[PDB]
Amino acid sequence: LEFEKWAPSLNTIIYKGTPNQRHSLQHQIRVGNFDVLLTTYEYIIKDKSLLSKHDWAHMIID
DNA sequence: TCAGGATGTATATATCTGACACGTGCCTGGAGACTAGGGAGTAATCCCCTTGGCGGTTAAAACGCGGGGGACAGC
Repeated sequence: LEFEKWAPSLNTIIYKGTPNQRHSLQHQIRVGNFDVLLTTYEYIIKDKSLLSKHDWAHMIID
């Protein structure tokens, strides 16, 4: 909500729900096509083979 | 389903023995007294592992449901 509210032009990526949704998503960002990735603890663990693979410029943990 | 009969089983009576109960003498194995020392009890610490619950996902359990193959009764 706050990402949208406070900023436009940010390709905000989120993880949630089913693996089907997460799969179609990973396709979208399989090349790093995003400005910011928002996710959670369970997905950075469960999808670490994808998320640790992708390099990071900056990480914020709330 | 019922009475007769043949067989078999059971039951009282001797009777007979050899296997069990009992007496006796011996002797060694168990009890008593005593000593040492080390194993076990007991206290104090500590810290690792167990337990109780929750969060979150997802494979698996549950459930219905049709239908064909085996269980089973008969002969």
